Amino acid sequence: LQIFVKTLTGKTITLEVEPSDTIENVKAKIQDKEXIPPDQQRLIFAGKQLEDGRTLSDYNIQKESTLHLVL
Ligand SMILES: [Cl-]
Ligand SMILES: [Cl-]
Repeated sequence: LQIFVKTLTGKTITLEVEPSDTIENVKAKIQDKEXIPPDQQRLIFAGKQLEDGRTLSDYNIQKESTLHLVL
């Protein structure tokens, strides 16, 4: 699955994931790309706050979905 993550400046991160990856796994991928610590990352998809222990499939996140990093 390819997904996009937008940083707080609008920078686009492109990630390769599996549909059952957890949000904790996605945060580690964001950390490797950008230096952002997982405990400062808050991710939103379609106005839903994503929880670390849940999976992308739990949120119906699909090919080319865009997640946002937020305060
Ligand atoms: Cl997985
Ligand atoms: Cl895993």
